[PDB]
Amino acid sequence: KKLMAQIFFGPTYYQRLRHMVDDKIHARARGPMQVLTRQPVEGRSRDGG
Amino acid sequence: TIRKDGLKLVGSWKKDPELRVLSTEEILNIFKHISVKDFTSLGFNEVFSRPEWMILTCLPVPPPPVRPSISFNESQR
Repeated sequence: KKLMAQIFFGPTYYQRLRHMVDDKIHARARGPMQVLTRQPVEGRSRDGG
Repeated sequence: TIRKDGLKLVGSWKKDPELRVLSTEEILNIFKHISVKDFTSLGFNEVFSRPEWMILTCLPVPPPPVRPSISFNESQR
């Protein structure tokens, strides 16, 4: 069916930015602990909390 | 009149000036002679903190858990 409103429509230049979700998703139940304080390590690269 | 010059207390006795460094030995001795009533009026406690315990004569050494050797060189401590 026809849309009751007419749509603004046309080509436009878009950039893909460096921030993707697959580089940011991170979850941790249990894993490595810090040697001094016996607390979880820091950062998703180290499976941190 | 007592001032501090770095980590040491220098006393200038008004001339009865005599400037000299107060040895921690004599400060400890004069702290140990303070009566219980005197230093309990100064805020100290007879059981948990006497003034003469502010002078260090025996250092407690923490166990290795306090100061661990986190060797990351995979061979060198």
